[PDB]
Amino acid sequence: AMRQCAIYGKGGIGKSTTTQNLVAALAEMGKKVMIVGCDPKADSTRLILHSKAQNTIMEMAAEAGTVEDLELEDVLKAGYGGVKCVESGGPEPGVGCAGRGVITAINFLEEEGAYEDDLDFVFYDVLGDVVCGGFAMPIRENKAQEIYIVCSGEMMAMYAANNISKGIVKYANSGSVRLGGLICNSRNTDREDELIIALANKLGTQMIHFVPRDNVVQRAEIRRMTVIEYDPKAKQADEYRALARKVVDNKLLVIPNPITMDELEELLMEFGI
Amino acid sequence: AMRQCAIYGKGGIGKSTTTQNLVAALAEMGKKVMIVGCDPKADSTRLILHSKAQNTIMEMAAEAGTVEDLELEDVLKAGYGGVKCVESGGPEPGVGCAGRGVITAINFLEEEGAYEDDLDFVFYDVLGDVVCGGFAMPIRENKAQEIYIVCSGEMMAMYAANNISKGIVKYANSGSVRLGGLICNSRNTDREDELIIALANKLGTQMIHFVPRDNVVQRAEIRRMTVIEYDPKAKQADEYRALARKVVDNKLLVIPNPITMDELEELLMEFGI
Ligand SMILES: Nc1ncnc2c1ncn2[C@@H]1O[C@H](COP(=O)(O)OP(=O)(O)O)[C@@H](O)[C@H]1O
Ligand SMILES: Nc1ncnc2c1ncn2[C@@H]1O[C@H](COP(=O)(O)OP(=O)(O)O)[C@@H](O)[C@H]1O
Ligand SMILES: [Mg+2]
Ligand SMILES: [Mg+2]
Repeated sequence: AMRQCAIYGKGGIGKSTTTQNLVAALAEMGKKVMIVGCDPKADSTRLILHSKAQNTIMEMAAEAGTVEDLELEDVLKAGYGGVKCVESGGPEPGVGCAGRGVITAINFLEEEGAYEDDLDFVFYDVLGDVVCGGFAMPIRENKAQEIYIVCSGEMMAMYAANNISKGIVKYANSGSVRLGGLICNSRNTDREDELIIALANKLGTQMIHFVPRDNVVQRAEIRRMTVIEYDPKAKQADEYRALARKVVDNKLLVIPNPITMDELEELLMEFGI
Repeated sequence: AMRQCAIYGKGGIGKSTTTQNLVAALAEMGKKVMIVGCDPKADSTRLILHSKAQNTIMEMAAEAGTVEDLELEDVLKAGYGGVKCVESGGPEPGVGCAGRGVITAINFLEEEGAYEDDLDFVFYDVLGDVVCGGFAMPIRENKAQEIYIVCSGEMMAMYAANNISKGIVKYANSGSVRLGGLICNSRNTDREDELIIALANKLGTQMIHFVPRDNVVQRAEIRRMTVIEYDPKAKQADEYRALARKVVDNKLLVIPNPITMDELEELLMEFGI
C-alpha cells in the first residue's frame, strides 16, 4: 500500500516549502516518497532537486509531440533522499483552464506505472485558491485520500481551508477523500496556534503541527535546499521532523464540517487576531 | 465616457480593501462609481454597503428562476457616497468553474443598461491567482481597459503580478486592455516601496501608490466601513485619497513586459527582502 496525500492551501501560504521539508524528513526516516506538483507555479520540487524548478509534463509532451512519446524515466527525477519529483505544468495565463495540466499529469503517472508498490507516500502539492478543474481532480477523482491544509491566522488562509473542506464534503458520497488535518504555518502572531486548533475543532479535524516562522527557511531556499538538507541541526529541521512523525502516525481522517462566515469572524474576534 | 478599471492580485493581498477605499475616496470627490465583485469570496462590496456581504447574481438568479427574471434595480445596491455595488458569485467549491459567475454577471449588467453615461468609473475586483475562465474574461473580452495590480514585496504577490501581465500581453492584439500600474499594499518591510518601483519599471509600468499597513483598516472593517467613512481624518484616509487622485490623473497604460523568474529572484535578492 501507499498513502496518497495532498497538500492544499491558498497561494503563498507555504505549501511547497512545507511539503518538500516534510518529504525530506520522511526520506531521512527511510520512507520512499514521490512529490507531484499540481500548481502552475511549477517550483514544488526545486528544493529536492537543487534546481531552479523542473520542466513540466505539459512542456515535455509538447516538445516530444504527445504525452505518449514521453517515458516515465524521462519525466520523473530523483533528488535528496531519493525522493522522486514531477511537475504537472499548465497553460499560460489567459489561455485555457489553469488546472488542465494536473489531469494530464496524474493520468500519465498512473498509466506509466509510477505508483510502484515500494512507494510509501505520494504528496500532491495543489493550488487551492479555486477548487475546480484539475485542482479539484485529486478530490473529485479519489486520487488523494488524505488532505492536509496549510493555513495561518490570516483570514484569507482560513477561508481557503473552509473552501477546500466544502469541496471534500461535496465528493464524500464516492471514493474515500478525507480531511486529515490543518498545518499552521505561522505568521509569528499571538495565540495563532490556539486559533488554528479552534478552527480545526470546528471543522472536525485537528491541527497536526504548528510550523514556526524561521528565517533559516529562506537561507536554505536561496541555496535550493530543504532545511532538512541545508542544516540538519536547525531547530526548524526538528519542527519538520515532528510534522512528518505526526503525519505518519495520524489516524484521524474525517468528512469535515464547513463553518459559516460568522463562525470564522467570531474566531478572529475571539483570539484577538 | 466612463473609465473601466479592474483590480487584480493574489488572494488576500488587499484587493477588496483597496478597491472599496479607493472608490469611497472617488465618491467623496464627487465621482459616480460602480463596483462589480468578480471574486467568489463575494465580500467585495460589504464596506460600501455596511453589510455582511451582498447576495450574488448567481444566487438571486437561482431563486428567481433565470437571470432574465432579475431586474437591475433588484440587483444593484447603493451604499456610501452613492456607490453602486453588485456581486457576481460563483459555483460552490468542487462544482463547475469558479469563474463562471463573472461571465453571467458582466453580461447581465451590460444588457440591462447598468453602464449609464453618468458613471465616471467602474471597478471590477477580480480574483487573480489563476487567469482563466471568467477571471480572464475582463481582459479577454475587453471589459476593463485599465488593470491595476495590488501586490507587495512578497514573492508570491510579485509572481501573481507577472502572471496577470502575461495575460494582458496575450490579448493585446484585440481590444484595448492595458496595465495601468502596480499598487503596493505594504507588509511593513524595508525598501518595499523601492522593490515595487523596480518591478513596475521592469514591467514597463509605474507604482501608482504605496499603501501603508495601518491597523485603522481593521478597526474600520470590523464596523463594516471604509476608512474614508469610518475616520475621514485618519492618515490612512489621506493615503487612499492620494491613490484615488493618482488613478484619476494616470495616463500611462501599457502592454507590459513580463519578466523571467530569474529577474524576480534578483529583485528580491537585491532589495534584501
Ligand atoms: N515557516 C516558514 N518560515 C519562513 N519562511 C517561510 C515559511 N514557510 C514558507 N516560507 C516562505 O514563504 C514563501 C512562500 O512559501 P511557498 O511554500 O512557496 O508557498 P506556496 O507553495 O503555498 O505558494 C517562500 O518564500 C518560503 O520560503
Ligand atoms: N493597508 C492595510 N493595512 C492593514 N490591513 C490591511 C491593509 N490592506 C488589507 N488589509 C487587510 O488584509 C485582509 C485582506 O484584504 P482583502 O482586501 O480582503 O484581500 P483580497 O480582496 O485581495 O482577498 C483584510 O482583513 C484587510 O483588512
Ligand atoms: Mg508552491
Ligand atoms: Mg476580496
